[PDB]
Order: sequence, then C-alpha cells, then structure tokens
Amino acid sequence: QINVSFQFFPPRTSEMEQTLWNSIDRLSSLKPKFVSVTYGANSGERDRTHSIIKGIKDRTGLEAAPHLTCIDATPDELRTIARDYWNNGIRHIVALRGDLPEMYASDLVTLLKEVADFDISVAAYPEVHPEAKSAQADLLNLKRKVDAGANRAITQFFFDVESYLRFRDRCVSAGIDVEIIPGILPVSNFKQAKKFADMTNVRIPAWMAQMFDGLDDDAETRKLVGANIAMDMVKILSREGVKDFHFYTLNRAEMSYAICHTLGVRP
Amino acid sequence: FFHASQRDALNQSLAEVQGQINVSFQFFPPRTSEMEQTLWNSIDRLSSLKPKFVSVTYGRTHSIIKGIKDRTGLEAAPHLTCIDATPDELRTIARDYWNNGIRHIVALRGDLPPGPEMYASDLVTLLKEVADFDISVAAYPEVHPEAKSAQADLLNLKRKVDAGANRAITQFFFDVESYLRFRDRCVSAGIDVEIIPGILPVSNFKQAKKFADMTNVRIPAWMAQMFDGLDDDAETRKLVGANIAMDMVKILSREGVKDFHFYTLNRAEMSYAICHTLGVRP
Amino acid sequence: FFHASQRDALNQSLAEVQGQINVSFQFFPPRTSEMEQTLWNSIDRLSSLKPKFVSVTYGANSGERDRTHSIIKGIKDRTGLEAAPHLTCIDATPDELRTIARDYWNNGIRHIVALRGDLEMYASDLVTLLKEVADFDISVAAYPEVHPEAKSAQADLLNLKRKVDAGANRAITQFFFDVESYLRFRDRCVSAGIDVEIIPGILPVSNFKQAKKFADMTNVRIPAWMAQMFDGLDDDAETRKLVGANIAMDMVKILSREGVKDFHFYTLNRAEMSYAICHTLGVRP
Amino acid sequence: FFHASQRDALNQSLAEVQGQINVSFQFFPPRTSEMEQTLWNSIDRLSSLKPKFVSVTYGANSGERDRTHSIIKGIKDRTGLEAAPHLTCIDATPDELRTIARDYWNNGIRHIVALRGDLEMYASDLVTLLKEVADFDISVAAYPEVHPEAKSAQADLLNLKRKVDAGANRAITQFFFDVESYLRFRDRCVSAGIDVEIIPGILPVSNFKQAKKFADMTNVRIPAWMAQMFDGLDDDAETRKLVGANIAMDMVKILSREGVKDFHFYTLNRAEMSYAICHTLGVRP
Ligand SMILES: Cc1cc2nc3c(=O)[nH]c(=O)nc-3n(C[C@H](O)[C@H](O)[C@H](O)COP(=O)(O)OP(=O)(O)OC[C@H]3O[C@@H](n4cnc5c(N)ncnc54)[C@H](O)[C@@H]3O)c2cc1C
Ligand SMILES: Cc1cc2nc3c(=O)[nH]c(=O)nc-3n(C[C@H](O)[C@H](O)[C@H](O)COP(=O)(O)OP(=O)(O)OC[C@H]3O[C@@H](n4cnc5c(N)ncnc54)[C@H](O)[C@@H]3O)c2cc1C
Ligand SMILES: Cc1cc2nc3c(=O)[nH]c(=O)nc-3n(C[C@H](O)[C@H](O)[C@H](O)COP(=O)(O)OP(=O)(O)OC[C@H]3O[C@@H](n4cnc5c(N)ncnc54)[C@H](O)[C@@H]3O)c2cc1C
Ligand SMILES: Cc1cc2nc3c(=O)[nH]c(=O)nc-3n(C[C@H](O)[C@H](O)[C@H](O)COP(=O)(O)OP(=O)(O)OC[C@H]3O[C@@H](n4cnc5c(N)ncnc54)[C@H](O)[C@@H]3O)c2cc1C
Ligand SMILES: CN1c2c(nc(N)[nH]c2=O)NC[C@@H]1CNc1ccc(C(=O)N[C@@H](CCC(=O)O)C(=O)O)cc1
Ligand SMILES: CN1c2c(nc(N)[nH]c2=O)NC[C@@H]1CNc1ccc(C(=O)N[C@@H](CCC(=O)O)C(=O)O)cc1
Ligand SMILES: CN1c2c(nc(N)[nH]c2=O)NC[C@@H]1CNc1ccc(C(=O)N[C@@H](CCC(=O)O)C(=O)O)cc1
Ligand SMILES: CN1c2c(nc(N)[nH]c2=O)NC[C@@H]1CNc1ccc(C(=O)N[C@@H](CCC(=O)O)C(=O)O)cc1
Repeated sequence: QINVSFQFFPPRTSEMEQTLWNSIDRLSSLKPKFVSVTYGANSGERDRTHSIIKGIKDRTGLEAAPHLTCIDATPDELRTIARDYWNNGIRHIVALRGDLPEMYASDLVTLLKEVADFDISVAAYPEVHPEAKSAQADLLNLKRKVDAGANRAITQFFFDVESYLRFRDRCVSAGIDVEIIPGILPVSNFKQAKKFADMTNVRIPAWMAQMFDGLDDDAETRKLVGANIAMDMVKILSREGVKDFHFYTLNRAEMSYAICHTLGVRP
Repeated sequence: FFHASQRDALNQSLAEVQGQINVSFQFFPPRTSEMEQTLWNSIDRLSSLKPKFVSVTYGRTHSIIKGIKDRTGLEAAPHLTCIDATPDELRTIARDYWNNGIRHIVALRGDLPPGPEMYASDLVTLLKEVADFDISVAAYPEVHPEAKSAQADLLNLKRKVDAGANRAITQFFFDVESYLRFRDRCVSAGIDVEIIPGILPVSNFKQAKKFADMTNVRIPAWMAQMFDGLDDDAETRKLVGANIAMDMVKILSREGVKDFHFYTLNRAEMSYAICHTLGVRP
Repeated sequence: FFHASQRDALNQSLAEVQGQINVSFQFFPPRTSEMEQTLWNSIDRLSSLKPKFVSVTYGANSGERDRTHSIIKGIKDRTGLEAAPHLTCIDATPDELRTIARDYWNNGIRHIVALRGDLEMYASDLVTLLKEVADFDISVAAYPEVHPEAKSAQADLLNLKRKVDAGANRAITQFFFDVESYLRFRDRCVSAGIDVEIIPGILPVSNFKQAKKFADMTNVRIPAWMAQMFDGLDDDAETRKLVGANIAMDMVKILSREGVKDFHFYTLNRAEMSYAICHTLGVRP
Repeated sequence: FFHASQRDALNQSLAEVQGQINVSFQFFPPRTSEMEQTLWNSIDRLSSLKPKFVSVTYGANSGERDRTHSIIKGIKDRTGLEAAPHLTCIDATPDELRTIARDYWNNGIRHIVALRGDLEMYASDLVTLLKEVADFDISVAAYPEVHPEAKSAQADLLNLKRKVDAGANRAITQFFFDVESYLRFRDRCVSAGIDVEIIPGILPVSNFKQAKKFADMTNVRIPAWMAQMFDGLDDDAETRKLVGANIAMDMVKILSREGVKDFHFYTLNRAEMSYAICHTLGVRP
C-alpha cells in the first residue's frame, strides 16, 4: 500500500502551538509510518524540537523523528545527544548538515550509526543543492550518506514532477538502493512558497505561477487551487511507482489530510 | 514518464486559455432569509467574473431576474417550464419578459409534480413566434430517464434546436467520456449548436448522489470511492469536490469546450475557483 | 532516456517516409517588380519538387482578378504543373462567377480553391455553383481552431461537411501552431462523417511580428513557448529564420508520424523555408 | 497525441530555463585575412551573450603557438571575457610547457584547456604539470563514444578520472549526435566517482561532408537519419544551414530537459548558428 509521513515545526507562539496539536490529532488518525519535527538554530533550538518530539510520542505513540543538524555542534556533543535520544525511545533521526562547516551530513550519519542502530533519513535534492559543485557531485554525496548508513532519502519539495522522476532514475543508476521519498509541499500561501523555492533553486512551472496570480487576498481560492495541484502530483507519482510520501504540513492538517484521502490513506 | 509531461502540457494549455472562455451561472429562488443573503452575496462575487449570462430556476423568479439585472446589468435568463400552465398562459408570461428587458429564456418541460401533451420542443416553438428570444434547452449526455432510447432522446434535442433553441445546456455529469461521445453524436445528427456542459461542483456527495440517481446521472466507481468515508468531513469533501471539477473543466477545455454552465447552488466559492483555473478572473 | 529515444524514433520514421509525401504550394500575386522576380524564382525552385499542385490567392474585394489569372497562366505555361486559382464569391454575382468559372475551364484550369473570402452566398454556395458549371476539382478551407465568425465549433464543422457534400474533394486548413488542435480536429471530422483528407496548411514563420498580427485576426493560437522563442528577435532576421524553420520542421515531423501524407505550404512567395521543410519530408528534386 | 504533447512539454520547459544556462565558445586561429575578419565579427557578436569563457585551439605539431596566444590576448583586451588557450603536450618538453604556463599566468591567463593533442606524456601529465606551476582552472577532453586510441571504454573512463583527480575542474566532450550516448556516459562518470560536470561540446553542422570526415576520424557516430537528412545537399548551403540548426536545436532542448546547464560550442569561428542555438536556450543579449 501507500505509506505517509508528516513533517511539523516547533511552534513559536501560543496560537501556533494550538494549531499544531490540533493537526497532530487529526493526522495521527491516518497512522503515518512516522512524523518528523524540524530544527531551527535561531527559531527554537534543539530543546524545542525535542520537546515537540516527546509530546507527539507521549500523546500518539507514533514514531517521531527529530531533525538533527551538526552546525555549531561538536562531535562529542552530538554523541551525547544521540545517546540520550536513543535511551529515551527516539530511534529514527533525520540527519542533516543544517541551514547555516566542520562536518557534512555524511559525517553525522556515520557518527549516529556508531552510537546506535538508528533508523536514519537524509535530504535529497532533485534540482541539486544550491551549494553543490555540480549535479554529479551532489548525487555522489547522497550516495555517500546512504553508504554511511542512511535508510531512506527524503527529497526537497518540487513542482516539476519530471525532475523528481529523472532524479530517481539517476539514483538507481548510481546504485543508491534506498527509497527516494518525495517531499510534498501543499501550497496554500504562494507568496511564501515562491520565496522558499527561489532560495532553494526549486523551479515553479509557468502554469503554476499563473494559477496563483491574482489570489494574494483570496485564501479560499488559493486552498482549492493548491489542493488540486497537490492531488494531481501525488496521483502521477503514485502511477509512477511511488509508495511513500512525506508531507511538509507547515503544521496545518487540512490539505495534507485531504491529499492522503485521495491516495486511499484514511482513518 | 509520459504521464508527467502530458500533465504539464495539459496545465500549460489551460493557462493559455485565459480570457477566451465564456461562463454562465445558475441560481435558484432562495427559500429562507439566510439563503436570500447568501444568494445576493454570490451574485456580487460571481458578477465580477463578467459571465455571459446567469439564469434562475423555476419550480419569485421574475423578481430575482429584475433584481440581478438592476444590480449587475448581466443577462438574467429566467427558466420556464410547461408545468401548471396552458399553451395560452405561457404566452402572456412570454411577452412580459420581452417588454421588460428579458430576451433570453431557458425553455424546459419541467419536473413532473409528485402528484402534458406539450413538451419542451413545443415550448420552444411557442416562444419564437411571440418574439425572437434566445432559447436554451436541456441536453442529456446520459439520456433523459423518460426517453425510450438514446437515439430517440437525441432526435428530440434536434427537434428542440430546429424549433429555435440557439444553445443546449447538459444535465450535470461526472463521466467526461460520456459527454464527449454524446457531443460527437450530436454533430453526426446535424445539431449545429454547442452542447454546453453543466458543471455541478460537489461538496455534499450524499445529496448529489441522490439527485444523480433521480436524474439517471452515473456516479463513476472512482468517484464513489473518492467520497467514501467523508460523510462527516465537509472540509475534505470540498477539496475533493473542487479537485474533481477542476480536473473536468481542464480536460473539457483541451477538447475545445469554451463554454461552461455552473450549477452554483447559490454558493460562489467553488464555481469562482473553478473559473479562476479557466482564466476567468476579475 | 525517454526524450532522447523518442527523438531518434521520430527522426528515423521521418527518414523512412521519403517518396511518400505529397505537397502543394500557395503563392499570391506580386505587387512590385521585386516581388514579381522573387515569385518566379520561387516557382522555378519549388516546381523542381513536383508538387501535386500549386495555388494563387485572390484578395476578395480587391478587383484584381486579372492578376491572379495571369499568374496561373504563367505557371502552367512555364512549368506544366497544375495551378489552381483561388476564387471568392463575396465580391461577385453568381452570373459573374459562372463566366469566370467557364473561362477557367476552357483555359485548362480544372482545379479551383473555392472560398467565401475575407470581408449573400457562402463558400458552400460557390462550390455548388462551380460543380454546376463543370466537374472541377474543388478545394475548400477548414478551421481546426474554428472560423472567427462561426456561431459554434459544431456549426463550423457542419459547414465543412456542407462544402464537402456540395462537391469539394480537398480540405486545406488555416495555418496553426498548436499541433494537437489539428489532430483533434481531424478526429472530429471523422466523427462528422467527412471522408476527405484534411490537409494541413503550413505557415513557415520568419517574420513573427506579422504572423502574430495575422494569427490574432484569424483566431489562431500562438503557444507561449513560441512567443518566447521569437521574443527579442525583431531586428535579427537570421535567427528568426533558423528558429522558424526549426518550428516548422518539428511540426511536419510530428504530423508525418501521425499519418499525414499531404501538406500545403503558405510560402508567402519565398522558397527557402518551404523547400527545406520539404527536404526533411523526403521531397527532393 | 503522445508525440504532440511531448513536444509542447519539451518546448515549454526549454522556454522556462531562460537565464539559467551557461555557455562557452571555441574558436581557432584564423589562417587568412578573410577568416581573421570573420572571427572578430563572431567574437563581438557572441561576446554579447556573456559566455562563462571562450577558448582558442592550438594545433599540435603545428608550431604556431604564437597565433593562439595572440588571439587570446586580443579577446581579453577587446571583450574583457575569460579566454582559455588550448595547450597540447605531445609537441613540447616539460620545461617548455612550464615556461609557456608561467607566461600565461603572468599575462592574466588563469584557465587552460589541457590536451595531449592530435598526433611521452599524456594529458593527465600536463594537468599535473600545470597545477604545479599555478592554481589554474583546467578543462580536459571527455569522450562519450570512447577515444579511438583507448584500449577500452573502461580505460578511457578511468583516464578521465585520472585527469580530474590531477586537478581538472571541467570536462568538455568531443562532439556527438547520438544524444543517448552522452546521457549514458554521464551516468557512467558518476559510477566512476567523477564529480565534475560533463559539459557537452556541441558542433552545429552546416557542412556535412566535412563534419562526416571529422566524425569518421574521431570515432563519432552519425545516425542514419542524420546522414539521410543531408543527402543531396552538397550544393545547397541554405538548406544545410536550416537542417543543421534544426538538429542542434533539438539536441540542446533534450539535453536541457535532462538537466544539462552548461554547453560548449564548436563555432568554427562562425557566430550565426551558435548564436541562434543559444537564443533558444534563453541565452540572449
Ligand atoms: C527533508 C529535508 C528536511 C530538512 N530539515 C531541516 C531542518 O529541520 N533544519 C535545518 O536547519 N535544515 C533543514 N533542511 C535543510 C538542509 O539542512 C539544507 O539543505 C543544508 O544546506 C544542507 O543539509 P544536508 O543534510 O542536505 O547537507 P549535505 O548532504 O552535507 O549537503 C550540503 C552541501 O554540501 C555538499 N557536500 C557534501 N559533502 C561535501 C564535501 N565533502 N565537500 C564539498 N561539498 C560537499 C553537497 O553536495 C551540498 O551542496 C532540510 C532539507 C530537506 C530536503
Ligand atoms: C440546464 C437545466 C435547467 C433546468 N431548469 C429547471 C427549472 O428551472 N425548473 C424545473 O422544473 N426543471 C428544470 N430542469 C429539469 C427538467 O425540467 C427535467 O429534466 C424534465 O424532466 C425534462 O425537461 P426537458 O426540457 O428536457 O423536456 P423534453 O426535452 O421534452 O424531454 C423530456 C422527455 O420527453 C421525451 N420526448 C420528447 N418529445 C416526445 C414525444 N413526442 N414522444 C415521446 N417522448 C418524447 C424526451 O426524449 C425526454 O425523455 C432543468 C434541467 C437542466 C439540464
Ligand atoms: C486554404 C485557404 C485559402 C484562402 N485563400 C484566400 C484567398 O485567396 N482570398 C481571400 O479573400 N481569402 C482567402 N482565405 C480566407 C477566407 O476567405 C476567410 O477565412 C473567410 O472569412 C471565410 O471563407 P471560407 O471559404 O472558409 O468561408 P465559409 O466556409 O463560407 O465560412 C465562413 C463563415 O461562415 C459560416 N457559415 C457558413 N454557412 C453559414 C450560413 N449559412 N449561415 C451563417 N454562417 C454560415 C462558417 O461557419 C464560417 O464562420 C483563405 C483561407 C484558407 C484557410
Ligand atoms: C574540448 C576539446 C578540445 C580539443 N582541442 C584541441 C586543440 O586545441 N589541439 C589539438 O591538437 N587537439 C585538440 N583536441 C583533440 C585531442 O588533442 C585529441 O582527441 C587527442 O587524440 C587526445 O587528447 P586528450 O587530451 O583527450 O588526451 P588523453 O586524455 O591523454 O587521452 C588520449 C588517449 O590516451 C589514452 N591513455 C591515457 N593515459 C594512458 C596511458 N598512461 N597509457 C596508455 N594510454 C593512455 C586514453 O584512453 C586515450 O585513448 C581537442 C578535443 C576536445 C574534445
Ligand atoms: C525543512 N524545510 C526546509 C527545506 N529546505 C531548506 N533549505 N530549509 C528548510 O528549513 N525543505 C523542506 C522544509 C521547507 N519548509 C518550509 C517552511 C515554510 C514555508 C512557507 O512558505 N511558509 C509560509 C506559509 C505557511 C502556511 O502554510 O501557513 C509562512 O509564511 O510561514 C515553506 C517551506
Ligand atoms: C436545474 N436542476 C435540475 C436538474 N435536473 C432536474 N431533473 N431538476 C433540476 O431542478 N439539472 C440541473 C439542476 C440540478 N440542481 C440541483 C440542485 C441541488 C442539488 C443538491 O445536491 N443539493 C443539496 C446540496 C446543496 C448545497 O450544496 O448546499 C441539497 O441537499 O440541497 C443538486 C442539483
Ligand atoms: C490565404 N491566406 C489567408 C488566410 N486566412 C485569411 N483569413 N486570409 C488569408 O488571406 N489563411 C492562409 C493565408 C495566409 N496568408 C498570409 C499572408 C501573409 C502573411 C504574413 O505574415 N506576411 C508577412 C511576411 C511575408 C514574408 O514572409 O516575406 C508580410 O509582412 O507580408 C501571413 C499569412
Ligand atoms: C578541437 N577540435 C578537435 C576535436 N577532436 C579532434 N580529434 N581534433 C580536434 O582538433 N574535437 C573538437 C574540435 C572539432 N574541430 C573541428 C574543426 C573543423 C570541423 C569542420 O568540419 N570544419 C569544416 C567546416 C567549417 C565551417 O563550418 O566553415 C571545414 O571545412 O573547415 C569540425 C570540427
């Protein structure tokens, strides 16, 4: 069947905290294989990420994976943190280098596997990481992370489906045998999605830009339009063999819940 | 891999139709104060899309038409049936409209009261003489329940067109292939009017399904499965329904359909969004 | 490598159709000494490709019928090719049209492109009138994207059927750049029971600014990618030529693979582009 | 309508890459006054496209090193663009090469295309020698269809790896017409652990007779459809240009869709074709 995972971020306000827990209760009913919580060095720190992870586990029993980065952290610190997480039931970590230099994501994967037999997920970039020397180098890096122990790759979001398909083919050609899980970003706020995409070199098709044109002050239409795009995307990916999806919920459940419904993932 | 590129091509072609598609909206006389307000709010919202025309069902209609015309200046076409009316009484009601600014009328026989020898074709002819109205009639891609056969039903539409109907609006449908095959059959039968698809954006499946079973409109298995389990989830139903309708008009648009009629159920949200995807914007 | 493979397959198939494609060329009466010279140069160059026929337009409401007739005569005497004059009925009475038709027939002109003409009778009326005069080969216009004055796509399609039923044995389309529109229209013609081949009219574009204006007036869609391809080339005739040839070559390659074996070229009296496109279709001297 | 849809998708994607493609142009030392003039005209025309760099060949065993150096200097002073001289080691001793390298570096030449050269040391030896002289940007040749003298495809691939490991930061391919061969080679480079981008060398063909001879000598395959496309055009330069442009435009469109964002053009000192191909890639003045 189809497996799904949901990504959340640490709330910074009382309002967002309420929204998040509402979304977790709603989405947990879909029995995701796992959920994850992002890390922001200047937007919550490791303690806030960990707190949310602990809260999810206690409230839902679901496997919750914290996103752990290695910037401004020492190897000894990372080992101590990893040991603590393991001994506390956290056995899946999304290993990342982090949004800013001594170590790269592959170094963290190796460090984590030395501590314990963690389930590890790493970032993949269908349209190439902005800092990569080349597409070839970025693919060789993903192979490096997988070879170090990563169990699966989760991709940066994309809106050009062929870009993901072509990337998946290159991964297979390179001998990367783990699942390349598409990270899906349901878009309700285009202005913000466009900003993020431009910063990560993610192409926004001309038809998509036109689809959101003139909707700056029409939230309702943006939601229906964005849901249509996301549902169409997962439909095509599903037809192309994708059996795993990771949703960038941005702490909202409505869109991701509905998209999962169309994939047959229901309570 | 082709599925991906085909979708991009479909989406891009849709983005390029911007400002070339005509749309019409259908409303019904409100039965409560809440609906009254909802209706006028929707008319204001939808009026900004500059529809070719809007229509009002008839089971107060005359009032609604005038109100819409005297408020937006849109071509408000009232619906007229052959129920509870005599061939002579349908004439006084017919010239009153022309002597009031109403030149477009949707001619139908009408739903039979729960409890005549005059059909819609007979009604169309009974209007052309009074005056040269713009007559729009109903077409049934999946065949009208009472029709003895598909061909017989098709010939009837032709009869209604030859009588003076300058356009046909279809019963709602969810099987796009059925509409396309029907559109082809119409041309083969010599019907030279466009067969405007009537689109019903579904938010309440339970109710839509009941209406469908009553009008002989088929609900595809994939659609039934798509709405299964959402009886108590209005939010998901709306996103799913919008997706279905948007996918429909997108496919229809690529097939050359440049005219759409929306059964708004007096709500603007869904139809407004579907129009947005078709490039119909304020 | 889907795209790469699809390309090699498309290219090889095109290479294999050599000696199976029929082509026709459309010219217009020269208005200057320079254009007169250009036209005859193009006629000699293109005649070497042995087209099934060539045609010469006649601007409706122009009153320059004699020019069209003169050019047609010149082509026949100079090349021995079948030359078809375009004839419009919007600017002539039935009697005048019958006289014009009879003279054509007696002058050995047995193929006429019957049109209503750019602004009482419609093209179908002209077709009927011509068949009554003599057993002419008659070609008529088809519109994949619907004629701008049609009350509906259905009405326009039934009109084509009327012209064919009246005696037209060839249908030539308005130019287009949306290949899928032509393919869908071809299927719709079958649904309407039209049994004549729908010959695509190909317009090789070198001057985009002018083609865009023409397309806008005729309801012909210019894809966004095409508008982008010509953006910034207003003063670069060389690049426009290469880009336009690429577009036309791609178009006929796809149409060829779909089974089209007849092409009508709107040459604008120039031979270079049409000659090269024909070369890719295996139509060579 | 698979082929039609695939075309529209490919074309729209190409339109959307505008402002994301990097290009470079290769020239050769003019041998006559006419060619000298042609070259500078091409350099001015192409420089307006802001290429990442341009390069100038040096025929091994020619003894005309000065010409290459002179042209490079002229380009830098006239355009301010990065100009890379090609340097071969088959006709010079290590000491001579070190002197040549030092002078380039002191003259502001920081990018060299290091080659063994057309017939003791191999290109990898030159790469190592250059890096020892200074921190040069070094580009080397790659062969998707395997260099004719290689003992095996594996040996040739490992040789590219050796050159990259020695300090080369760019790989530029021999020209090709079999797009799938390049794509497969690109994947094989990843398998070999080569992390530099493999830049496709594009040869826009106008004179097929000459390109065929060159291809035959370099082991580059000419597809049967391509040979057929140029058949019968020996004395038709106009049609050859249109056909060749069509081929190159189709090639970069497919490569672009596959993620290639860097292209190196073998201009043969002419600007027209390369300029137009760049225009389709969104590289415009
Ligand atoms: C699914 C997902 C979740 C994420 N969650 C978060 C989050 O919670 N918090 C946060 O801060 N960020 C997060 N990010 C963003 C991420 O941290 C940034 O993309 C970051 O710049 C790189 O992280 P990485 O793990 O991909 O790094 P790496 O895999 O180390 O890659 C980073 C760059 O270094 C290059 N590289 C690798 N090894 C070498 C080498 N030896 N020499 C030279 N270059 C090399 C790569 O090719 C690449 O360009 C996420 C991204 C994804 C796709
Ligand atoms: C766009 C649209 C708007 C509508 N608006 C309204 C509205 O405002 N009010 C309302 O009351 N209803 C409305 N309806 C519903 C409609 O009135 C019903 O569907 C009704 O059952 C048939 O109407 P008709 O106009 O199709 O009649 P007809 O076209 O006469 O068709 C009815 C049946 O008679 C058959 N038939 C025709 N002539 C003969 C003959 N001589 N002998 C035997 N069989 C024959 C036909 O095949 C068919 O089965 C609407 C429907 C549509 C699609
Ligand atoms: C291959 C080709 C060659 C051409 N050559 C020339 C030329 O040399 N000179 C020139 O002047 N123009 C020329 N034209 C342009 C052409 O004359 C215009 O497109 C003109 O507007 C329509 O001519 P038609 O023959 O298609 O007319 P018709 O087939 O009569 O169609 C014109 C319109 O009338 C409608 N129609 C048909 N019958 C009726 C009816 N009974 N009642 C109401 N509407 C009806 C049709 O649907 C359509 O919208 C050419 C076009 C093509 C595609
Ligand atoms: C982008 C580009 C630019 C060029 N510019 C020029 C130019 O300006 N001037 C000019 O003269 N030529 C030029 N050439 C042609 C080139 O010099 C020839 O292809 C030449 O035959 C090989 O040069 P190379 O640098 O690839 O050599 P190398 O990489 O040394 O390879 C040549 C052969 O030696 C083999 N090989 C490598 N090491 C060993 C070893 N230790 N033992 C045995 N075999 C080995 C390789 O597999 C291969 O078959 C260019 C080619 C390209 C693709
Ligand atoms: C781990 N995230 C991430 C990444 N890639 C990089 N480089 N960095 C990241 O932090 N890829 C996946 C994910 C992307 N995160 C995000 C977060 C917010 C928005 C955004 O546009 N937020 C809007 C709308 C929120 C809403 O839905 O209401 C905002 O205004 O917050 C986009 C992507
Ligand atoms: C003219 N209408 C009509 C017809 N066909 C027949 N036979 N009769 C008709 O009146 N075809 C088109 C249109 C269909 N009308 C309708 C009206 C309501 C609903 C419906 O499902 N109503 C629900 C939900 C309303 C809502 O969205 O709030 C209801 O419970 O009222 C469906 C079709
Ligand atoms: C019979 N023609 C025609 C028609 N459709 C209509 N409505 N009317 C017509 O006359 N369809 C086919 C053909 C199109 N004719 C033309 C004629 C000129 C140009 C044009 O753009 N001419 C430019 C460039 C000429 C050149 O290439 O040198 C010009 O400025 O003349 C386009 C289409
Ligand atoms: C560095 N060149 C090169 C190589 N490979 C090898 N082995 N040797 C080389 O010198 N690969 C890339 C490039 C190819 N150079 C060339 C040079 C000329 C022609 C050629 O066919 N020239 C024709 C036409 C010139 C024109 O277009 O005007 C000629 O007759 O000069 C082809 C490839």
